[PDB]
Amino acid sequence: MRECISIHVGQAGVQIGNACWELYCLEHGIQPDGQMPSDKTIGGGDDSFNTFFSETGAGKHVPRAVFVDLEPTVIDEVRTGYRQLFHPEQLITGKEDAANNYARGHYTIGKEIIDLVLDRIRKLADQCTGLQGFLVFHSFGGGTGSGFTSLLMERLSVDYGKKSKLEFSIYPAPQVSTAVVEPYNSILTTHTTLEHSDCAFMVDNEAIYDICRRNLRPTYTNLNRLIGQIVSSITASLRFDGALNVDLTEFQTNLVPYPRIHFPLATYAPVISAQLSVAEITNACFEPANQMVKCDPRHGKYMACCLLYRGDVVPKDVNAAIATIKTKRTIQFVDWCPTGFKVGINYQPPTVVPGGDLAKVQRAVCMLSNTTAIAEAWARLDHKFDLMYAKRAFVHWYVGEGMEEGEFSEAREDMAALEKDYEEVGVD
Amino acid sequence: MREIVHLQIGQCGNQIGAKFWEVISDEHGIDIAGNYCGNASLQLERINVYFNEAYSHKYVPRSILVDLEPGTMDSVRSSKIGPLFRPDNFIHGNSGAGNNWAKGHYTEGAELIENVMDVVRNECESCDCLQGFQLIHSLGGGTGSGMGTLLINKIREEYPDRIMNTFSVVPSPKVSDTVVEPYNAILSIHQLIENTDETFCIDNEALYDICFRTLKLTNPTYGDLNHLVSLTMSGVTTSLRFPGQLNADLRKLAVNMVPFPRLHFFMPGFAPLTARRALSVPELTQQMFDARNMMAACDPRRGRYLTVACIFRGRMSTREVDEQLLSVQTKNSSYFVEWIPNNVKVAVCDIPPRGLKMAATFIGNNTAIQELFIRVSEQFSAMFRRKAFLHWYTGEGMDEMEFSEAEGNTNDLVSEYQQYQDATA
Ligand SMILES: COc1ccc(C[C@@H]2NC(=O)/C=C/C[C@@H]([C@H](C)[C@H]3O[C@@H]3c3ccccc3)OC(=O)[C@H](CC(C)C)OC(=O)C(C)(C)CNC2=O)cc1Cl
Ligand SMILES: Nc1nc2c(ncn2[C@@H]2O[C@H](COP(=O)(O)OP(=O)(O)OP(=O)(O)O)[C@@H](O)[C@H]2O)c(=O)[nH]1
Ligand SMILES: Nc1nc2c(ncn2[C@@H]2O[C@H](COP(=O)(O)OP(=O)(O)O)[C@@H](O)[C@H]2O)c(=O)[nH]1
Repeated sequence: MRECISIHVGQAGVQIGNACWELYCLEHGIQPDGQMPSDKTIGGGDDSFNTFFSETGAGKHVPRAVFVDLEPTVIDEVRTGYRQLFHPEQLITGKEDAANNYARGHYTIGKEIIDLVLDRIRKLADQCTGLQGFLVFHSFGGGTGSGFTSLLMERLSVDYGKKSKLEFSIYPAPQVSTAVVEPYNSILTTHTTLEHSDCAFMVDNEAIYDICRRNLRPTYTNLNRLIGQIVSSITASLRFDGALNVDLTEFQTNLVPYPRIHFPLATYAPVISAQLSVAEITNACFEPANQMVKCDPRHGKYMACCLLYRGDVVPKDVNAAIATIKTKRTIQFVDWCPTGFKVGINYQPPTVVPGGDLAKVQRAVCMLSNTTAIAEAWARLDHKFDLMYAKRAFVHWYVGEGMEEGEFSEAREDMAALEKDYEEVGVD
Repeated sequence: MREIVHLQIGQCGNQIGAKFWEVISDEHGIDIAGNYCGNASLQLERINVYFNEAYSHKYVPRSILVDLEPGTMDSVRSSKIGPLFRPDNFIHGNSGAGNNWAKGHYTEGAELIENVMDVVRNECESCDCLQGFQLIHSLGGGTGSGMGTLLINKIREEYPDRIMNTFSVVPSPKVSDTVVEPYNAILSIHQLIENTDETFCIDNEALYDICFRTLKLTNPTYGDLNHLVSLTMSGVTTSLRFPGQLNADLRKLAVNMVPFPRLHFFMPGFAPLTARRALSVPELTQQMFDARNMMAACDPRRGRYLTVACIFRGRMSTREVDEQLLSVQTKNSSYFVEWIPNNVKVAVCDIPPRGLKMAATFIGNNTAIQELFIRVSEQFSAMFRRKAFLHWYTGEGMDEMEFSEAEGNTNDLVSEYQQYQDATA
């Protein structure tokens, strides 16, 4: 009765989406060719995976996925190494990359391809009768994943204004960065997609790299597998039995109070090399060094918490873990009915990749918590933006695609307003 | 006898109405088939206000259960009083509002208000004479408060010469986890000020306090709150359900208890409150006016009783009740206004509620109810100064000046309450 259309923009979006759909086929027991051993006896939908997976006339469980990128290498990689799983009609390729430029993907190169992607989006939405919205997979640093994401968000806000759109962004990291103007692209795509995004799970690769270094350099494959595990356990509640956060409106209402403050934080305890009590893994979800954003939540104030447990976790000791967490004076909630840890428990254990990077575990916990500690990350990004705009460095690569000079000052004013609003939330 | 059409909006209204109807049908001696089986002729007297007389001695209630989710209707039908209710009077929507007042006041309440107006007009055109409408709903929910205020506006437009009695349940943070409830409460309070003549301010905060201190139950389960509000509603409506000296048939209750068109917020209470025991007159009277016993989060020592209608149920001596209440009124003459003489009306009904030998129900327009409208308004101030969840309501066509208008009207009500409290004879 409900459908979701996943959208992947950029090389990072395409690779993350392929890993995530592989893990979704692994967790739900769907065969890689598209058939299902057990659940295909009915042959119909609404079997708790109809929010993501669509069934054709031949019984194939093709995912409702759109892979868009301006480079066809990763698209052909998905089409070769999967091919019968993803239809070639919904996989849109491009000719020329935007090449780490926001304005190239937003004004010239993405504008020649935005209409075909919109037509494919409408064609995939015609099969959906009760669709909720879209999951945008992109990355902040790239040229496609910022410019085409911003133009896509503008088009989906004009044309699909009654729907709510998520966001799955990749925050740039100095450990693995292929460009220098990632602050410029990130600030511009934050200012453009501020009013068009309702939940942005921005995760930086520095935290994933540090987790892979200290628990598991690790390459992009290990980072992709860990990020796919993180996103799969984030969206485990949407593809399973209903406890909480099973809808996009639930995500938008349990964590996002403001029209602009829609940046949650995820934290994951059970990262072990390929036992552990509930209290310590609940305590490890509050550790600042295990978060998916490199920031300190103890200097900020929480706004919400949606603890999602996976595996055979008894719900009796979860409340005792909650009490032992709340006895500590580290967490300082807001002072207008802050509620608490809205725990929902799914009894299906999470499945890991056979011989991959994460071992199979019985107790898994994720902490979808909003805070004001993301303002430190935005202050870092605006400090890098202000350092490269005092002397107008790298400016001409954007003005040559039709972008004006005042767009950078507008994005700086928008980021100053975002920092001021985060401070005003943080000040009673 | 006159005829009242009962209206319940929301799942809180549906649950409390089902428990209330069960308590009434136990008290009036009506079985699940709608046939009379009581032992007193007073139970069959004044039964046409609530129970419609169908064919073959079937006394079905004239209840209009309104909701936006069919699960509440299935829970009503699955209970014991489900076959007792009228199956043609069930109205249920497809999608609930879910703590959204704008969605239940502008879109979904508007899209179902034509059907509920058709049902109301079908019930009203068969009336020989209409007495009024009794409304039971919660001010915090999504379709409850919004559709209740829209139904109130439509009823006031259609029948301007009829009374509007509302059992408005004010939300509280101690039993409700939703944060946006001051918005719904303040908006419904602003609608009920301008378009309603009666309000029974039953507060869940005081219910939780009663269940915590008096009943010594830590958990505020909704069944115990349902039982307590149903007992208090039965004790309030024993004036309408049985003939006596104080009939108080809706309009008479409004003439006695309401001095001003804005200051019509009552404060019901129930003295012998016991969960699922010697009873006598002076203990019941000293439990009647206690701050802990009352079902609204108020302090009667800080306010003045404008009107009091204390009703006793059971087999008691009327002279001792009158002497005890006169002693209470004379001993606490600073707690009553001196510019309204003889403001305490006493009535005695011989039929007690089932499970209790004696009962003592008090209704009062005390000035201490402005503490509740200061508490809800100050929780509204901490939720409007930072615009939390304001994009939901303002995206449904609601202006942001509507919240300012509601806050200004509630502040004006608080100012007028304090001004009339400061005046003395
Ligand atoms: C300041 O930080 C916070 C601190 C605490 C919390 C607590 C946190 N959020 C709220 O109360 C927010 C309420 C606003 C309304 C909004 C205004 C409704 O119109 C939206 C709507 C919903 C459905 C259909 C159409 C429209 O959502 C709800 O009622 C949703 C209904 C949905 C899940 C069915 O239900 C809940 O919220 C739950 C799931 C039952 C519990 N939620 C909470 O404990 C949040 C924040 Cl951000
Ligand atoms: N975690 C993770 N990040 C990736 C991956 N691929 C690219 N990135 C991120 O992409 C950023 C640089 O952008 P690009 O190299 O241009 O890739 P892109 O974001 O897809 O943009 P386009 O190449 O134009 O499509 C880096 O900072 C990386 O963090 C990946 O496979 N995993
Ligand atoms: N006393 C009492 N209050 C209730 C009960 N159920 C819900 N409420 C209150 O009603 C409010 C929710 O309104 P609701 O009827 O659920 O609105 P709806 O979901 O839109 O139909 C909450 O703030 C609760 O405090 C109950 O059984 N007893």
